[PDB]
Amino acid sequence: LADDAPLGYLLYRVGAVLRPEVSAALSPLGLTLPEFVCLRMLSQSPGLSSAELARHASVTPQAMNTVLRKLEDAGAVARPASVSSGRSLPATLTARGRALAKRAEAVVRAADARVLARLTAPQQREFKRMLEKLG
Amino acid sequence: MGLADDAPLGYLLYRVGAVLRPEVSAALSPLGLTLPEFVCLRMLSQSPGLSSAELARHASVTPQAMNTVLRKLEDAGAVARPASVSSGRSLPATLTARGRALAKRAEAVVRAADARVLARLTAPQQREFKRMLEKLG
Ligand SMILES: O=C(O)c1ccccc1O
Ligand SMILES: O=C(O)c1ccccc1O
Repeated sequence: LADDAPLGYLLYRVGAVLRPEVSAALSPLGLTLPEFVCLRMLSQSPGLSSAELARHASVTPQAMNTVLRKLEDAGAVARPASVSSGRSLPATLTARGRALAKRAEAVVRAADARVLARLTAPQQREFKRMLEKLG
Repeated sequence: MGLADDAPLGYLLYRVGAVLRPEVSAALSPLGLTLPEFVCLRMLSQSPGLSSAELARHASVTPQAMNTVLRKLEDAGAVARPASVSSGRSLPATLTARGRALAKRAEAVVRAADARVLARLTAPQQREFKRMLEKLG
């Protein structure tokens, strides 16, 4: 049928507008979108599985694991001691990574503002309320 | 408070998608379709011969999985790649009559599933919301 736009398709197109602008906004900080996903979500949920991080970042779990290894090698994500056990604590942000995540969150906030700029301010607030009500 | 604190737009969009996908899949199940197969059907119904990569991106799946979906729909008589009648090439993937009828039923149930996800906004909020989605995309 020629006149079919399902909700999932509309969401995907908003995403297709959004992801390149978020990437371009993150580029001056040396970050990709999956790295920002990893940083912020790890700042909210320590040790969150690579599978869910990959699901959120629209990447394969292998690619998200490479993201994790790079952020760990760069000193942004640490798995600390856990002096009681033989295994480490859930993956967590360092001071390096938390300052990094704060700047990335500023830049991503601005990028979302530029994507939302095709609506009026009340339309933007109402649209965000609808998104929160749907999710 | 919680995970939604200072939630970026991509995270909120992902949350709506996370509500929507199980309901769409459950709605598609009685027709023998998965979500990736339906995405493939609809997109092929409007754009013949679309690369497996783009179909996979739209279905949020790997290109390998989308190639399996393609074999699946072709084996089921919904998607044909017929031989070129006088060259030797293979024609772009398009829907057959059976694939078009299949897509008509699938789009009916998917529309209903979207209605159930949208039921958490009022009807005017539904119209507003979909127009806003259209302007954002
Ligand atoms: O039609 C789509 O492209 C789609 C995508 C994701 C979820 C549900 C959908 O109908
Ligand atoms: O923060 C996210 O989870 C996100 C996901 C996709 C695109 C942009 C984003 O900020």
